[PDB]
This record gives sequence, structure tokens and C-alpha cells, in this order.
Amino acid sequence: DPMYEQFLQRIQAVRTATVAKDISADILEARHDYFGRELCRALDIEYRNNVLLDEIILDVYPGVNLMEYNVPHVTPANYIWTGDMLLILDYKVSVGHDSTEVTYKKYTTLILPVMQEIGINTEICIIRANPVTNQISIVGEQFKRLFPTIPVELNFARFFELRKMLLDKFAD
Repeated sequence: DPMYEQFLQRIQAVRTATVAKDISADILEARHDYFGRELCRALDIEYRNNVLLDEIILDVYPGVNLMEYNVPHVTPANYIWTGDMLLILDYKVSVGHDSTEVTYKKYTTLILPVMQEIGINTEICIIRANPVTNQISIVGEQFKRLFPTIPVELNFARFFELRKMLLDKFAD
């Protein structure tokens, strides 16, 4: 597994906590992306890794008069367009609620006002996996409606093992 081996090489090479904090950041992002990929495959929805909100608008409403709107330059993880409603998607891997609430509120603040101006009915959806228990939590009523079951097969062990190496290397 190349992703694992690349992290391992950085972890064995790293000598200082400050450089190691960048590795930890990257491991957490890779874990986020891994979950997003598995979720999307299980639901048979398209996996994207951060799309500009301008791109989303043009995909769903190519005929929009884009110049007339002030579109915040935000990049959500993904989206689903049903033909009537746009579900803005992000995923989290965390044992707690807190990072989900932060992102949900950020997406609500930056995305929903302009989508309302444009006239596209839009909802923020965040799907969270608990990395220890593999249980899934969803915020987003329409997302729950469309996918009442999520048949993901999750295994976060390789991410924990890598983070545990970093913790052990810098335990002092």
C-alpha cells in the first residue's frame, strides 16, 4: 500500500515535533479522504476531492448568469445534485461531534445565501465515521432520505498505527 509506505518513510525520517505535526496533519487528511472514497463507492455516488462552489453552480445550472452573483470561493468536499435539490457534502472521521459542527456552520454561512439568490434549493450534509467503532452519523435530512442505509466497509487501523508511531517517537 503506497500511501502507508510513504507515511512510514516520512515518520522514520522525521526528527522534530514541528515537522512531525505536518505528517500528522497529512495522515488525518488521508483518513478523511479514505472514508470519503469508501462512502462514495458504497453509495454509488461520484467521489470528488474538494470542488469550487463556482464549479458546483455551473454543473447544476450551466445557464446561470454567473457574473451577477458574488460567489464565495469555498471548496466543499463533494456534492449530490438530484435534479431538484443540491446536497453539499463533507465527511469527518472523529470520535466526537465538534469538528462536524464547525464545518456544518461554515458551509451554512458561506454556501446557502448565494445558492438562495441563484434559486437552487440547497442543503448541507455531513457524514461522520467513528474511527474506533466504525459507526456512521449523518446530519442532513435529505441525505438520510436518499440513503437510509450506508453499506460501507471501514478499516482505519493503518491510520492509527501510523499516528501511534508518531506519538511514540515524540512521547517526551
